[PDB]
Amino acid sequence: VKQVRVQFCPFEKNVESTRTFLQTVSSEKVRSTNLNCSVIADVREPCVDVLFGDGHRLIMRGAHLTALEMLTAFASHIRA
Amino acid sequence: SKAVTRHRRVMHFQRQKLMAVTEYIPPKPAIHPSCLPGLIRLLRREIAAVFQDNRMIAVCQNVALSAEDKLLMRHQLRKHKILMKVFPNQVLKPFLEDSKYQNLLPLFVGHNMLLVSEEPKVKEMVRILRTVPFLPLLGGCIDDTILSRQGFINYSK
Amino acid sequence: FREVVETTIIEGRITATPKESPNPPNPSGQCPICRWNLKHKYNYDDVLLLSQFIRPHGGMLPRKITGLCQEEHRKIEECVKMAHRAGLLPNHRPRQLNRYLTRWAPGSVKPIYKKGPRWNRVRMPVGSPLLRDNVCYSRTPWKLYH
Amino acid sequence: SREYWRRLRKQNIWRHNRLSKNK
Amino acid sequence: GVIRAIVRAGLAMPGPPLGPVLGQRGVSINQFCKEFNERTKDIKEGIPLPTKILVKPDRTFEIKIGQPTVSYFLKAAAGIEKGARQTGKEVAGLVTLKHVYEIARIKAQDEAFALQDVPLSSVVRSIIGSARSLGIRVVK
Amino acid sequence: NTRHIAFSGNKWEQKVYSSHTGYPGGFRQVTAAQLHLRDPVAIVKLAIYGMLPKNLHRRTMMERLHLFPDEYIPEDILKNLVEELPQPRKIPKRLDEYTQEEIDAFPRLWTPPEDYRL
Amino acid sequence: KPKLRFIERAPLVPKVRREPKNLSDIRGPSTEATEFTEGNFAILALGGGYLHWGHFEMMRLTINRSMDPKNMFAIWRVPAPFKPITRKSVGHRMGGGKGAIDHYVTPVKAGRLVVEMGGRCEFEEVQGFLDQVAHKLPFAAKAVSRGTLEKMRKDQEERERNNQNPWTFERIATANMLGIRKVLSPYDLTHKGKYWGKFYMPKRV
Amino acid sequence: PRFVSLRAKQNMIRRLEIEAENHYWLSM
RNA sequence: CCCAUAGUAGGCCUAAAAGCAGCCACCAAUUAAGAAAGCGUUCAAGCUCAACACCUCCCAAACAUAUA
Ligand SMILES: [Zn+2]
Repeated sequence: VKQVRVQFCPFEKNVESTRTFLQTVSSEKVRSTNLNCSVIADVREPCVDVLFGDGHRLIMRGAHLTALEMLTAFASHIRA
Repeated sequence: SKAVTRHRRVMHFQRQKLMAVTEYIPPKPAIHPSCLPGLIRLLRREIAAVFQDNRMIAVCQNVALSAEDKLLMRHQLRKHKILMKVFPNQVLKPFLEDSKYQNLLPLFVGHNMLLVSEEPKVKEMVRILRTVPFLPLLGGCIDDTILSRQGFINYSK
Repeated sequence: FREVVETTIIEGRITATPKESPNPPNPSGQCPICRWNLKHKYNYDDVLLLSQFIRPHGGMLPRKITGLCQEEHRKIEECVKMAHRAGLLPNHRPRQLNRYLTRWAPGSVKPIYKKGPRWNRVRMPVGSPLLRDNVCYSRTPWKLYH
Repeated sequence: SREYWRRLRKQNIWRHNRLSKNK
Repeated sequence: GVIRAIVRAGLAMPGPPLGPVLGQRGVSINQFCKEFNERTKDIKEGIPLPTKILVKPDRTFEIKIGQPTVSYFLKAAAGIEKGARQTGKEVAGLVTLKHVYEIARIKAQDEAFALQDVPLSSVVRSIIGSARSLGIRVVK
Repeated sequence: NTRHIAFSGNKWEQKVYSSHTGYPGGFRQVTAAQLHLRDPVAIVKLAIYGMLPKNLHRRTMMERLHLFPDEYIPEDILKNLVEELPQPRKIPKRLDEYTQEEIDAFPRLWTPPEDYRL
Repeated sequence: KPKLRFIERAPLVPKVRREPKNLSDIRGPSTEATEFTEGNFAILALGGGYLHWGHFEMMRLTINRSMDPKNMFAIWRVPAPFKPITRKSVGHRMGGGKGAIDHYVTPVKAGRLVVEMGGRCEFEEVQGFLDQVAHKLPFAAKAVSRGTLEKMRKDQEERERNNQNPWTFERIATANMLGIRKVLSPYDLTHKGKYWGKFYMPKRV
Repeated sequence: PRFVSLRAKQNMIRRLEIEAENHYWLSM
């Protein structure tokens, strides 16, 4: 992973899964170990974009999904 | 053998029959019973004083920082008299319904962190939150009017 | 329920949420089994009742989603264990000896090479002890150990 | 007040410390 | 990494309180002592001084200093060199309220020590609570 | 169909059969699964042999017992039959043989929450 | 002195008379030292037995090892070893009188409190070494507080009140129902079936 | 070792009921 | 599952023993982290807990379902 770009819209109906995704893994605790990743989060059904450096483009519409499944998905895509 | 032995002595069979007949029988009901049907006030008047104090409230997701980063942001926002506060939402949702904040009800869930003030310096928090590539600006409300980030930027400029 | 549709794009799509029949004979219960007067009146034989409380991959549903009682959720979990080994759930695979009333796992029981004397005999466990208090239509009770 | 409940929390922490002597 | 010490400004090289404790990350101790010495000239000499040194992975020195300590400051304010032993009932210094208030004005100023309480009652309450655990009696 | 036997549970790995060839070291204990893989006639044969009375008529009663492991019966035996005994255990038909009417007759008990992955 | 005082191997005055092993000093409920007095915690005896000097020394060492003398005090309830137990010479035949006195022993009936704790001490911090020393005891014992003693006594009364069995041990024993005092002891008219030899049945009504 | 079955318990129960009859009729 | 700043490397004696070698108080900060409940170092630094923010060769054969 080299870039992640996540947007969420709490002015509309909110989704807590992406907010916990921001809180527990899209922080400086993981970036203290994974330095090459570059985070950006913006706020206005949410969207998670993962730009891998080599050849992969990962797009997520995390509206109805929970946090555990999407974290396992990102872990599987990191392991590849 | 003696009446008192080191091991449990075997009984006469009629004694065992008496012991087995006179066993304890617990009462069994017809239906199972298991299948049948100051700190909070401190939070109350403290956060109520906060509602009657400010004319806007601001909130973010400030748990993506280390403890020294909390000290640095606390000092950078201590240069002005903005108060940063953390309190649970299980009591803040009643705080929202008591303060007639209907449009602020789907706003305060999860980890939330209040940024209350009486006059705006919000461009300073803007470029603090732009010099780090995370930690967004959760929407607020000035005098019973909701503000998103576009409203935050419009009020900032 | 919802499904995780993946193709790279991944989304969560809500499809086909079921519901119960609108007429429970015994309302104001705690678990839905108590709600339908089935407290002690089911076995491993009925697999519709067992299949309403399992994943499509054969797994067990948790507590708060089902809303079952402690004893009754343990009864459902053990009956699902007993019915999977009896070949009563062939459509819940991820992708030969015939049995019924199986408590333990096939690959976890050592054979009784030396059964004891008549006063200390090792006997084979048959059927779960969680199903003791079911309704009995015989007068000899359930012999749980053979 | 705030100090009263902080003091009560401190005795709770002390009670948890004294019950955890053997564990 | 983060390293915090209580090394006094009277002596630059005591020895074992700075030799083996700094010999794990890898340091050049002469730069440390010249920085500690210029900090010693920047303040009143003959006093312990806490440090805020953070050993960077690029092997550079960043020493940050604030006020003096809290033990020796209160002991020298009461004219005490070696403190009390029991510190529950024994007393050696009798410090009035006004001296505590006067020394509390120049205390809540620093950033590295995080004594940044905006009212006056908080800092004075903290230091009276600290002096209660020592052999200093609060007069009036 | 003495190959499609069903013990009631862990008997399939707990019920052992012990024999002894009279030579020393000839004591053989073999579980029910291994003896069923050896000869799928022997489990029912041993059960009937233990059920019969222990006298000199027993081995003549065993000669009037014809056990076959599959559906195949020889024509001399098959033309001889009179009555089929009812099976003592009611086979629990599984989920596939259930008709749609039998599925629809059983009511569902519970609403799932509207958002769950399964 | 908030510690266990030293327990001697024998009293200072000896006992020159050999005493018979009257084993009925184990059997039955205790009547001495059954209720708490100015203490809070104890090791209740759920069964009778002999305490030797090795048991006394092991209890004292185990209690005084994990010990807080500034917060807890402990008092003996079982006295010094006074009963003389005699053993004959090893590999020698019968007769020739009763053997010489070997060691001194205390007898303890069921329901007896052995030691008392007291002070500013709570339940969970003392169950640790009390359960250890009670598992090291010869008979069945249990770390029992003031609250737990009354709790299990209320449990015993609700078990003897709530039972649906019309036939209890006291009724059959006292009324001589089946002529069955022929196989009962005369002590069963006061033990009421809760005691069999040196043992005690807590779960039995 | 010898154990207690249900027949022994029920026989004991029946004898005890007969004795309860005898106890009642000897009291008047 | 979390999550751990600061008066302070609490004083006394101890080369220093900092909550963790020992005595005594065990106050106090935001809104909350105990002058400290276990590893751990000569000592440190690091690690977990409460609390904050989401909450000689086994030995009858067998059999759990039909109204005692
Ligand atoms: Zn129920």
